[PDB]
Amino acid sequence: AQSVPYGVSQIKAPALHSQGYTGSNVKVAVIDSGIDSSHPDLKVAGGASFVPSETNPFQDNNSHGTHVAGTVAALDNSIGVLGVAPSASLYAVKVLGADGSGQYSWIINGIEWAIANNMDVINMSLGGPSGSAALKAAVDKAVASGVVVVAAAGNEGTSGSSSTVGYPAKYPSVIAVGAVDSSNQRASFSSVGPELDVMAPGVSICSTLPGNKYGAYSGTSMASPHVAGAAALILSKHPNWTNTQVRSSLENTTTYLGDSFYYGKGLINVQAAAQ
Ligand SMILES: [Ca+2]
Ligand SMILES: [Ca+2]
Repeated sequence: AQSVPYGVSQIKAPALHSQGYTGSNVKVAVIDSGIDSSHPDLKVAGGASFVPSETNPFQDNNSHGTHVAGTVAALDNSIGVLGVAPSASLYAVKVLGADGSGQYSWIINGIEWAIANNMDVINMSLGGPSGSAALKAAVDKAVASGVVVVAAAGNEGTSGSSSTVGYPAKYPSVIAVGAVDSSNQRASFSSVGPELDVMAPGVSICSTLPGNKYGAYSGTSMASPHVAGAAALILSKHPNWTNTQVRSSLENTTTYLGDSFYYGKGLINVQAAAQ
């Protein structure tokens, strides 16, 4: 009794699953609060922890990382939910603690680890109001090394005529993801700005939670993994594509929904992006 979350269907992933493209052999690093590797609906391939006080990357004391990982790769079996790319090798890069916050050094150290270990895709469902020379350098170095870097735009809403997109999503190298609901309308919390690239489902998203549980969360943090998962599906069909060709295909085959200041290029359609 396996349920497919609306969001997985909304970006058209099941169409690729049926063709045999499920993200096999693609390494996706979920840079977050850790992932509960004991979840029956997840298979964590590796990981590392950069939080000084939480040395086990496979222990998610928050719940954020496990939910985010489940959107990316919850297994295709007869239990729980289904992920966007269920055959992806999932890596837990724990940079946030039990309180859901982390220090930039920890996050940057996590991005660095991801580059060194050849992650194909990096998902950052995190972000702050300020950036740094070191934060830009890390995400720029990952993209130069062929990694697809996806990040949550932020949950700051609108503000006059200002961009409310956070970092690292604000850097040109990072694909910034905003959130939409089931009806393709922008979630009122979703950050806006000319830095927004794509939109993905982000309201009441059902996924995995520590302790063999399932729960729904809302935020651009939930939108982001739909796009990191999409990137993995596309690489399983076209492993020769560079990170640049993966991003172009994603941005260029979206379903146009309003002005780009609010919706980026629109809703991703991985069926059209995978070719
Ligand atoms: Ca499942
Ligand atoms: Ca960006």
